[PDB]
Amino acid sequence: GPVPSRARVYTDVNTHRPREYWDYESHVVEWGNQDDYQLVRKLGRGKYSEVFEAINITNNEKVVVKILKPVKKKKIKREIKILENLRGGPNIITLADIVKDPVSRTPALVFEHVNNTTLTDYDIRFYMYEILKALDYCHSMGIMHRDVKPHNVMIDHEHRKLRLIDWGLAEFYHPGQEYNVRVASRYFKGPELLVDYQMYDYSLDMWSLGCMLASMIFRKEPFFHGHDNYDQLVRIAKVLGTEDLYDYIDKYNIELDPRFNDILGRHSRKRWERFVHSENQHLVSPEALDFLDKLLRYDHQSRLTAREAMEHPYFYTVVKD
Ligand SMILES: O=S(=O)(NCCCCNCc1ccc(-c2ccccc2)c(Cl)c1)c1cccc2cnccc12
Repeated sequence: GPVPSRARVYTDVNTHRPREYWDYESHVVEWGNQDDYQLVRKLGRGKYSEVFEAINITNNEKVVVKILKPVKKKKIKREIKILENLRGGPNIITLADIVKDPVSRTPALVFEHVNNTTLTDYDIRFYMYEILKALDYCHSMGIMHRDVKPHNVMIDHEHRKLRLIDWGLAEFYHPGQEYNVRVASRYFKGPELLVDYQMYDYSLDMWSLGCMLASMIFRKEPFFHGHDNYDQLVRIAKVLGTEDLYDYIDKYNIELDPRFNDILGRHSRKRWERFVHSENQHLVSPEALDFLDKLLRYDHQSRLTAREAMEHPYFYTVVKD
């Protein structure tokens, strides 16, 4: 069957931690009282959560309350544990409290308040660097986000702040573990997910990040538009080319679902110049394209790490200032 894989970095960080750190099923959640919060207004609905601005009436602080839709208790424990483990890290959303409604018994996460919110080449580089700080941090702490995408990035330009949010899909990396491929939004799914390669790692997040970068510098949202998980990889293959795809499939001895043999065909690797146009050219640089090229690889092992990405020339100006 498939050839195994291990993270190039942060491989064993969880093995070296106490079990309690990663064994979130055993975490006991103490719920506070929702009636210490009064909801003010709805901020937006998500797949498994609806978010409100609220007030803590004990001390009149503005906070954000994320009411969880029905999801298995294991997954609520997982998100809480991850948020607690990451709390205080660079650009990580800060979990303030965990509450349950006294009637409905529906659980809610309470966060620190941030505003949600014409982008300059510099701005994109800056905010991408800020995302990379959060990803390097969470990866270094043994956690994959698994859902990096614009909806999960809060940006307050006034204060030039960035928070990575919605850790509901995040999971701990353990070398050798086979994960669920049925995660992430379609447009941001890595090739590993699409070919059903389960022994994936932090590198998934780097693909998703590359997808984001492509969408912004090229003004094409989504960049890889798909009509079905199958067609999603077809769209990727039409850009990255089929030679490298089949090389990856061979290397890991991956078996490609029937619904893929007569749909991928044969495609050249397309040069990034083909996406550049007069109304995005101000966002596109040799540096940007070199960086993007080094994120968007089929082979998860060959993608830049977060820390490597931060050292790329695209970010030299940001690092300076
Ligand atoms: O409504 S909400 O549920 N979510 C909405 C957030 C929308 C963020 N997307 C905008 C965005 C961010 C970054 C980029 C970017 C920048 C530079 C380079 C590349 C991409 C762009 Cl172009 C766009 C929510 C709201 C408030 C607090 C919450 C607190 N906790 C949970 C949810 C929360």
